[PDB]
Amino acid sequence: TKERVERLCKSKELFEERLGLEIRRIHNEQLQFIFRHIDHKDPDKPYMFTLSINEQGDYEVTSCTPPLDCISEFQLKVRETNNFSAFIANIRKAFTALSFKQS
Amino acid sequence: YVTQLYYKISRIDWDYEVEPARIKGIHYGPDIAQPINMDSSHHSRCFISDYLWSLVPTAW
Repeated sequence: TKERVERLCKSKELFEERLGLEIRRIHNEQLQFIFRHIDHKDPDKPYMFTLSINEQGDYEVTSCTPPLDCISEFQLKVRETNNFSAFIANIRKAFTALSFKQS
Repeated sequence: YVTQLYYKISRIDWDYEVEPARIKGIHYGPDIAQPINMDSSHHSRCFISDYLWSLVPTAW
């Protein structure tokens, strides 16, 4: 089982580095999604949002820093489609667009 | 739990034997699975991340 646990650690680390996405557990059973590698001129600059699961099992965005004009609609869409992958990918794309506008 | 969320999002399974500059694995998802195999040595972090995220569909 040592092989399996090792591989799980390795996978986490490779994903974090390659995707530029760190996932952090915080209080009240929430996860922070920290995107880096968004701003081509400041690859360590973070763009983040916080996710919870409500009492009915639904995804709930509890914070977004910097704010995104589209993330509330993305929450609606993930509740409707249950497509977590597309939800996260759309958020990442939105942060890239924002960084471009921030310049 | 983290490693699993990364798969849920990306649908990538990595090759764990190769060295770190060799980005190698298979990308699954809704379309037919395709291999990933490239040397990331002479590529910037942001361009590599944009490349890997380009594999993940946004349609919904």
